[PDB]
Amino acid sequence: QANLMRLKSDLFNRSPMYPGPTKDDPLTVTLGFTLQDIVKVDSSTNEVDLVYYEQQRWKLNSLMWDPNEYGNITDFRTSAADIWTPDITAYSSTRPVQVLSPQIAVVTHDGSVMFIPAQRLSFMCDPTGVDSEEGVTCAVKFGSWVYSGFEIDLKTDTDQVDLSSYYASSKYEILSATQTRQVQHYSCCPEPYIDVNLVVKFRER
Amino acid sequence: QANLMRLKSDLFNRSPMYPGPTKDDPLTVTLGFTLQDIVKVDSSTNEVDLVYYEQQRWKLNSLMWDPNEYGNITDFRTSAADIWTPDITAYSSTRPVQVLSPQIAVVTHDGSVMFIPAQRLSFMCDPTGVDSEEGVTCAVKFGSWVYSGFEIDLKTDTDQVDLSSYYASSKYEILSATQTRQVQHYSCCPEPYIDVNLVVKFRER
Amino acid sequence: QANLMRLKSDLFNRSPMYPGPTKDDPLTVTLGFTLQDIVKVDSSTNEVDLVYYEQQRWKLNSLMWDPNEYGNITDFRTSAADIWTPDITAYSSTRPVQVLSPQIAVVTHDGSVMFIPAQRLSFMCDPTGVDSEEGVTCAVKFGSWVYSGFEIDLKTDTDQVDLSSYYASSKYEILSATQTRQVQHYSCCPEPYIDVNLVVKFRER
Amino acid sequence: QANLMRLKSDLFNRSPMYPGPTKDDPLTVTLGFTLQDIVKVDSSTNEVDLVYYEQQRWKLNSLMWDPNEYGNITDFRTSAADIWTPDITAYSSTRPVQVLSPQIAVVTHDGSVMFIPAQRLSFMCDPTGVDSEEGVTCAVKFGSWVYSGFEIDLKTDTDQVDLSSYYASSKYEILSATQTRQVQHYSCCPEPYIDVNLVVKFRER
Amino acid sequence: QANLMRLKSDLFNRSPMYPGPTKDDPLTVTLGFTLQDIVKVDSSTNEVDLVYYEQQRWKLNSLMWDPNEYGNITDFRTSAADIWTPDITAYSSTRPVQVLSPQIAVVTHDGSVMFIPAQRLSFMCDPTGVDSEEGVTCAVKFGSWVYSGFEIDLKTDTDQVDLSSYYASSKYEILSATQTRQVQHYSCCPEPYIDVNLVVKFRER
Ligand SMILES: COc1cc2c3cc1Oc1cc(ccc1O)C[C@@H]1c4c(cc(OC)c(O)c4Oc4ccc(cc4)C[C@@H]3[N@@H+](C)CC2)CC[N+]1(C)C
Ligand SMILES: COc1cc2c3cc1Oc1cc(ccc1O)C[C@@H]1c4c(cc(OC)c(O)c4Oc4ccc(cc4)C[C@@H]3[N@H+](C)CC2)CC[N+]1(C)C
Repeated sequence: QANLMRLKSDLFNRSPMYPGPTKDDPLTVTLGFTLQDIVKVDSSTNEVDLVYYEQQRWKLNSLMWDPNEYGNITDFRTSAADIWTPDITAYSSTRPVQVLSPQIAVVTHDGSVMFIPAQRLSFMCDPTGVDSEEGVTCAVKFGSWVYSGFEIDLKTDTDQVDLSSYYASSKYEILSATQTRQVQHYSCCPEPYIDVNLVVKFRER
Repeated sequence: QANLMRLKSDLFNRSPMYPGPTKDDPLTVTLGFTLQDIVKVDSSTNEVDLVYYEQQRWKLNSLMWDPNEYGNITDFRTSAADIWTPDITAYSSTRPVQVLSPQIAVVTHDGSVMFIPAQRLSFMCDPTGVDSEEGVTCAVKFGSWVYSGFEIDLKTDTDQVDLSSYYASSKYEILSATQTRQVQHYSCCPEPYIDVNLVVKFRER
Repeated sequence: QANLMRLKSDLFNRSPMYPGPTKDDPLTVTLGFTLQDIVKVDSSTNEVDLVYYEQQRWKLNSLMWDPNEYGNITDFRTSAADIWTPDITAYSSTRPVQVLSPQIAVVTHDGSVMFIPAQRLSFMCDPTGVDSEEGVTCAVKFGSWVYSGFEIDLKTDTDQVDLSSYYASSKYEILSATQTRQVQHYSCCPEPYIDVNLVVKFRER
Repeated sequence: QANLMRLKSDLFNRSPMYPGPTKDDPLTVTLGFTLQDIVKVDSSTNEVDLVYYEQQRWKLNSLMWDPNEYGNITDFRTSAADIWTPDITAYSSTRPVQVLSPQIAVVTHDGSVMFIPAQRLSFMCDPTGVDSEEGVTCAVKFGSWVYSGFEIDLKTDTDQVDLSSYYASSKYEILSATQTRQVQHYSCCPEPYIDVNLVVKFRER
Repeated sequence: QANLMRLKSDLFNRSPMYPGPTKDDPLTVTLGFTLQDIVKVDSSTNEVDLVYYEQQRWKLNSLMWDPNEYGNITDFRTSAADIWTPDITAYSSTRPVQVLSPQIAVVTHDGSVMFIPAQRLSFMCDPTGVDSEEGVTCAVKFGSWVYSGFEIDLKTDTDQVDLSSYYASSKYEILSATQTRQVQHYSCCPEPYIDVNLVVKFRER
C-alpha cells in the first residue's frame, strides 16, 4: 500500500486538477451501454424507466506514470471525486438520474480511465403499442452538456447495445437496441455537436 | 493544460468572489426557455409539471481577461459553483425544482457567462379544459428572489419560447408559448421589480 | 463591488459568528405568512399541504455599519449560510418542509435582517367538512424549536395572513386566515414559550 | 454574546471531540417519547408511520463549566454537529427516518445535553384489527446500533409515553402507549444489550 | 476518553488513509446477511423490496495497535467515514439503496473491522407465483463494483442466511434463504470475478 499512496499523492496532491478539455487539447470519450432492465412504462405521462450501466473511457496525459517508479503498479482504483470526469448527460430525462453504484474509477498507467456508473433513468417516450407483437421504439440522446465537438468527441466501440446482462424475466423483451454516434449543427454556431443516440425497440410479452 | 490552469487560478484564486450586484453596479440577466415537454397534469391538485432548459446569460467585468496573455484562450467551462450565479426562481412552484443537468457554465473573455440548467418544475395551474380543442393556458413568473430592478434587470432575447426541441410524441400539443418581461410595483416601496412571465397554452393530443 | 466585498469581509471574516441569543441578550423575531396555495388535502391520513412565503425579521448589533465608511452602502444581499438564522419551525408537520426559494437574505446597515423562505408544508389536519359551505378549520403553530421566550420572543405585524397573493384558481377557497402570537406555559419548564398560531378556514371552491 | 462566544471556543475549539463512551467510561442515555400522531397504516405492506419527538439526554464531564467564569451563562443552544451524539436507532424501520425539527441541542453547565429530534418513522407492523373496538398493538425497539450496554446504558424517566401532545383529530385513537427499558441477551455475545420498547395500542377513530 | 482520543489520532491523523487493496496486497471481505423483511412486491414492474442487515468484515494491518499502549483498549467504535470501506454493491438494484442504520463500524486491536449497514433494497425480481404454496424464488448478487478477485476476495461464514430476526408478521413468509460465494469469468479478461449470490424463496402468508 506504501507505493500506491505515493503514486496517488504524486498524481493528485502535487498539481492543480485537470481543468477539462479545450479546442487546443480536445479529448475523446468512448461510451457504451449495458442494458439491464426496462423497469417501468407510464402511458399517462409518456415516461419510461431504464436501468443500465454506462461505460465511459478516456485518457489524460496528466494521469500517466511509469510503473517502474512505483513498485510496478500498472493501475489503481480511486474515487471518481479524485479525477476529472466528463459531463455526459441524457438530453431528455424527465427526472434526475439515480446512481446505483459506487462512484469509483480505474486509472491505468498510460493515463487511461474507465468508469462504469450504473443508473436508473426516466426519459421521454410514448410507449403506446408496447403491448403488441410489433412493440414500440424509444430513443434518448447522450452527450456532453457544455463541450462542443471541438473539445469532447464521442465514440462507441460498437453500435450494438450490450444485452448480455438484460434481466431474463423482465416485463419487457428487447427486440433491438443500438447506440449510434451523431453529429448535429445548430443554426447559431459553426462548431459541431456530438451525441450518442440510444434507440431501443421493445414489447411487453 | 497550463494556460487554462493559470487563468482560472488568476480569476478565482486571487480575488474574493463577486459579491453580487447593487444599485450602484447593476446587472442584466438574459433569460430564455426551451420547452421539452409537459410531463404531467394533475387536475385534483391543480399542479402541472414541465421539463425545460433554462438559458441564463450575464456579464461581469471581474471575469474578463486578455486572450493574448493566456495562450489565446477565449473562453472556458467551469463548475457553476466556481462563480456567482443569479438567484432566478419560479414564483409559483409547488415543489423544489429538480436539476436534470450538470451545473457547468461557459465563461468568455469579455466577462460573459452562459449557463443552461435543465429542470423539472411543478407549478400552480388549473388544467380544466385541457381536453378541449381550445385548450388551457397556464403561466409562471420567473425572477430574482431578493434583488429588485435596481440591482438585477431581466431581458428576453425573444418573447417566443424555443419549441424546436419539444417532444414530438408528447401527450400535449403546444398552441402558444411565450416568455415576457414585466415590471411590477408593490405598493410598499418605490423601486421596480422585474419578472419573466412564462405563458403556455396547450391541449391534449 | 470593492466596498461591498470590504463590508462583508469586516462583518463576517473578522469575528466569530454570532452564537445566537441568550436570556441576557434576547432577540425578537417578527413573523408573517403569505399564503400562496392549499395544494393537497388527504382525508385518508388527515394531512394538508400548504405553499406559503414565511417572512422573518430580526436585528443584530453585530450586523450594523456606517454607510459613510462603505461607499454609502445601505443594505446588501447575502447567502443565509453567511449569517445566524432563527430555528423557526412548524410544530405539527408530518414531513420535512420543502424549501422552494434560494436561501438568501437582505441585511440592512442598522443590523436588521429580512429573510423570506418559500416552503411547502404537510401538517396535521382533518379536512372533514371541506366540501361543505362552512368549510373546515385547520391550525398549525410555528416557533423556535430550542429557544424559550427568554431568548427569542416572537411577534407579528398583523394578525391577518396576507392573502393578496393566493392562487386565484386554487381547488380551495380561503374563508379566513389569521396568525396569532401565543404565550404558552409548559408544565416541564419555568420559562415562557412563544408561538404563532396559523389558523386557516377553507372550503372546496 | 462575547461571553457565550468564549465558552463555545473553550468547549469546542481546544480539545478533540469526545470520542464516545467505552466500557471503562460508560454513558447513560435517557430516552422519552412524545407521540404526536399515527399518520398512516398500510395493510398491503404491513407498514405503519408515526410522528413523535424523541427526547435524548446524557451528560459529559467535558461539557462542564462554571457560570461565574462565563457571565453567569447556565446553558446554551448549539448545532448538534458541534457535539457528540448517541447512535440511537429504531431497530425495525423500513425506510430512513425523516427529521422534522432543527438539529440543535441544549447544553447545560453541569455538562448535560438535551436533544429532541422530531421524526417520522415507518416500521413493521401488522395492523389487522385496527378497525375494531379492541384495536391493534404494535411495537418498535430503539437503542444504540453499535454500543453494548457496557458502553451505553439506556433508561427512561417513566414507562408512560407522553400522550399530552397527541393530535386531537387523528384518524387513530391511542388506547395506550408505553416505553420500557429492556435488558437483552444475544447468544452471539457475553455483553448485555439494552433497548427501549415502544409499544402502542391503537384503533381507527 | 483520553486513551481512546490518543489511539484515534495515532491511527487516523498520522498516515494517509489506506488506499484500498491491490493484487500485491489483496483483501478478503466476509459477508453475512440477516434478512428482516420482504417489504414490497410489485408484479407490474417486477421489483421486490428487501430489508436486511449486511454484515461486512475485513482486516487491515494499518488498523492494529497494542492495547497495553492505550489503557487496555481492545476495540472502539468510529464513524465509517474515518476508515476505508469495501465497495460491496447489489448487481441488480433498480433504485439507490436506502440506509436504515448509523454508519459506524467497530475496529478491533488486531486490525479487524466489523460494519453492519441496515438497508432497504429494490431489486429485479419476477414475483409470479408468490401467491402460491410453493412461492417464488428470486436472487441478487453482491460484490465489489471495481475490484476483481485478485484484489478483493469474498467469503461467507455460512451459506445459510440469518433468519433469526425475520419479522414474524410479515406479509411474506420465508421458505429458504441462502448466500453463496461464486467465481465468474468475463470473456474480455482473465482475472476471476467474485460475488455472493443471495437467493430467497418466499410466499404470501
Ligand atoms: C436542443 O438543442 C440543444 C442541445 C444541447 C444544448 C443546446 C441546445 O440548443 C440550445 C442552445 C442555446 C440555448 C438553448 C438551447 O436549447 C444557446 C445558444 C448559444 C448562445 C451562445 C453560444 O456561444 C457563443 C452558443 O454556443 C450557443 O449555442 C449552444 C449553447 C450550448 C449548447 C449548444 C449550443 C449545449 C447544450 N447542451 C445541453 C447540450 C445539448 C446564445 C444563445 N443560443 C440560444 C443561440
Ligand atoms: C446482525 O443482525 C443484528 C444486528 C444488530 C441487532 C440485532 C440483529 O439481529 C437480531 C435481531 C433479533 C434477534 C436476534 C438477532 O441476531 C430481534 C428480532 C426483532 C424483534 C422485535 C423487534 O421490535 C419489535 C425488532 O426490531 C427485531 O429486530 C431487531 C432487534 C434489534 C436489533 C436489530 C433488529 C439491533 C441489534 N443490535 C444491538 C444492533 C445490531 C423480535 C424478533 N426478532 C428476533 C426477529
